[PDB]
Amino acid sequence: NVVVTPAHEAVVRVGTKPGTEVPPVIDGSIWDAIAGCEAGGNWAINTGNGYYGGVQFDQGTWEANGGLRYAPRADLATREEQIAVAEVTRLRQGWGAWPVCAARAGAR
Repeated sequence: NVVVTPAHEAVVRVGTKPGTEVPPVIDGSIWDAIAGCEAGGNWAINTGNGYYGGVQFDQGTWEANGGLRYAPRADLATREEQIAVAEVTRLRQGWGAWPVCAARAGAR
C-alpha cells in the first residue's frame, strides 16, 4: 500500500509525575525566543484566546500533538513541555505556524 502510515502511536508511559523526564531540546532556544516574542516570554500567560502560555498556540493544536500529557494547557506545562508539543508541530511544518517570531528565534 502506497498509503503511508505515520506514528499515530503514543505510548510514553507516565506514571504519576507529569513530566517525569523530558529530554532537553536544543531548539528550545527558538521556542523560548518565540515565547519571548509572542507572549513576551510568559509561559503562564492565558490571554483567553484559546492559545496558551509560552509559544502561544491553541488548545486544539496543543491537544493534537498531545500536549495534554504534559499538561492539558500550555500555561500549566513549562518551557520544555511547550517545546515538546511544539516539537511535534514544528516537525511536520517547520516553523510555518510560527511567524516572524520564529524567524527572530532562528527558523530552520
